Amino acid sequence: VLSPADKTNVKAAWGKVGAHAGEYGAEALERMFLSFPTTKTYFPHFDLSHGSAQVKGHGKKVADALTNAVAHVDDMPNALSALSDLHAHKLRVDPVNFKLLSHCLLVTLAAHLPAEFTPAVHASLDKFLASVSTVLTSKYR
Amino acid sequence: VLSPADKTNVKAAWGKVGAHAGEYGAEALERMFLSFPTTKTYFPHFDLSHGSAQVKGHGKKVADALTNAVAHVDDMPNALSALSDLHAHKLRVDPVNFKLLSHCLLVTLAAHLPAEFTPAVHASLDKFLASVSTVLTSKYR
Amino acid sequence: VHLTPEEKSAVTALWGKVNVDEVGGEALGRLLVVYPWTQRFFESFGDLSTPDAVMGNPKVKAHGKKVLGAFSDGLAHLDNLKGTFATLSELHCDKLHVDPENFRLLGNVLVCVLAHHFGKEFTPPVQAAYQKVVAGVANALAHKYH
Amino acid sequence: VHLTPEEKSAVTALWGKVNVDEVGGEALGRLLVVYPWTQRFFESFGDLSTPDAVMGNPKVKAHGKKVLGAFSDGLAHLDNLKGTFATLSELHCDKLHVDPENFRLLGNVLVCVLAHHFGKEFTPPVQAAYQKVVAGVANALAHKYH
Ligand code: HEM
Ligand code: HEM
Ligand code: HEM
Ligand code: HEM
Repeated sequence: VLSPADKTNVKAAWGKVGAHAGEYGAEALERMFLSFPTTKTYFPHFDLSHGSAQVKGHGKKVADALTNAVAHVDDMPNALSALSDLHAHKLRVDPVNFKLLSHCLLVTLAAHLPAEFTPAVHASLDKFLASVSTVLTSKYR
Repeated sequence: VLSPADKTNVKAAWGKVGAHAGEYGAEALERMFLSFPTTKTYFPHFDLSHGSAQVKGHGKKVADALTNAVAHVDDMPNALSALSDLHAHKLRVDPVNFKLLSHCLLVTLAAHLPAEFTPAVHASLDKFLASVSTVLTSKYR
Repeated sequence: VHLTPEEKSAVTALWGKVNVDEVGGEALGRLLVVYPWTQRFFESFGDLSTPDAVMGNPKVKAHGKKVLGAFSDGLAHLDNLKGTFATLSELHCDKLHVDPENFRLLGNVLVCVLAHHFGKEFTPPVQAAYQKVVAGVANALAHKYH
Repeated sequence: VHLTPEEKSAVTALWGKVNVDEVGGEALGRLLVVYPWTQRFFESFGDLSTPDAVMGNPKVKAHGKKVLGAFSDGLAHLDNLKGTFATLSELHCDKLHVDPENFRLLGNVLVCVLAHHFGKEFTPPVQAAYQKVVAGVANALAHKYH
């Protein structure tokens, strides 16, 4: 589980993302599509090319969800329950895919937060992202 | 999450294993050692050879532990709190290996309970071991 | 994959006693019940609700004999799995958009299913050899993704 | 591992301007901070109770330097990874008893470090190439486990 410190470092790192959340999510995704091609299968109806408005769009959707989660860091199960139902029942994304996108969020994040991405914060974000995935995966079966 | 239907399926099948926990648990370890060589790195101090008394004994401790877990399917974090600390703070077994041992328990079970291992019980047992891993891995960080 | 000659024999010997019509459909069936999120590539097949709706569905069972069929060609050309499924890889990715990860799940469900089917005959050494086959097979069915 | 001409170029061009003394202790340190269980093989290096302890721990800063040195050594031989690491693979298995799963963890922390260090220059395409490499090096290292 997270800790009083994980939570603060999380709120800390995210407050620094600020208004970039949208372009970081898009980047996060781009990195995921190029690094782990198999993930593309879920986005057949997307133009996965660089700069694409769709990725830029979804990425913002994804970042907003996270921003929401950061602020409900002490109550995620219910703060993202709708999203946990969406990915489990309608989309049905294989779970192994969440660890792939989490790894890219971290990368995108490390590439934009030079002074804040410290060994402790990096440890905090990883646990945070693992928890988000755990929630979004809880309704799978 | 484990439902009252899954619990019934577990309780059921497990009860069917009955006086074989020892034999079955040890077989499962053996299937693991042979099918996943990398898992041996954790028992260098053993004689993983066939029939090995250290495997029979250990297989049996892994066995009883699942029995205790089945007997407290409503309060596993507590029932297993002990093993959680050992594996996390002492052994430090990389999380990936729990899914590997779980898979071998499943074929071990599947090979001894033809009539019981129905698609439904199967589905339930998997979810079950999944949760025992989740509880045994939660004390890592 | 690369199995010792003894592993080769075990897998062939045991595979010869398999009933394509029966095992194939059960494997796929158990995949869907145990790993429901894989049901997305069979929304057309019909009623995939409860276990029986799944196991009973002739479309799922029908498709089962096709996978084992292809699997069979695999053991025939084990010295070259990648070329054997090259075509099936492009189909599952380009036209069908299937996450290679589910091939991994199907591999394990298959092993469980053969163990349930042969019992003690499915010894630890035999399983081990089968794990390699299903692993290689899955790498092959993924080798053309891009 | 095989990388396209563009990928092969990026890897080398970026690695050419890297301080192995720096990136080295940086990676292993974060490996131990983020993946606490990996500390299982370094009780001999001393205090690993906190981020800062592990960070300034000389025993860590130094060995981290060997890892990247070997890593860099393997980059100059991307055409024969399994060959350059054979002795190492055997070492980590027989003597060190290191669970190969840990290598993949070390590969993902490395990419984070390269991204944290180079910033906007660590473009998605570049990460992609490095992902293939670290995956490649990890395979070389687990190649002789048994
Ligand atoms: C923790 C990480 C994730 C979060 C927070 C997340 C968030 C979201 C959100 C908010 C939506 C948008 C719903 C809307 O349009 O109203 C969504 C849709 C979707 N997600 Fe996720 N998701 C995550 C991980 C994944 C992963 C790993 C994949 C697979 C690679 C995935 C695939 C999709 C797909 C294909 C859709 C539907 C896209 C569409 O509307 O066309 N998601 N996700
Ligand atoms: C649900 C699965 C698991 C259960 C129920 C379980 C249970 C146990 C129990 C009860 C002990 C014996 C403690 C004693 O001697 O009193 C133990 C020890 C240990 N476990 Fe696990 N374990 C599980 C999975 C794993 C996995 C996946 C690995 C590694 C691949 C592992 C590695 C170890 C090791 C090496 C020991 C110490 C052995 C020794 O005493 O020399 N365990 N486990
Ligand atoms: C052992 C692995 C697998 C093999 C060897 C395999 C083989 C096949 C074959 C032979 C076809 C027929 C192509 C044709 O002649 O038109 C096919 C189609 C297809 N496969 Fe697979 N498959 C495997 C795993 C999977 C998995 C895991 C899924 C997803 C859950 C999947 C989903 C499909 C779908 C949806 C089709 C098209 C079905 C239809 O609409 O008729 N396959 N597969
Ligand atoms: C990129 C992968 C890695 C490379 C290239 C690598 C390379 C090396 C090298 C060259 C040495 C020193 C050999 C010697 O002087 O005897 C070594 C030793 C060792 N490695 Fe690795 N290694 C890797 C990953 C890991 C990981 C992830 C672990 C486990 C957490 C690990 C644990 C060790 C240990 C404990 C030693 C012995 C160190 C000592 O006691 O002084 N290595 N490794």
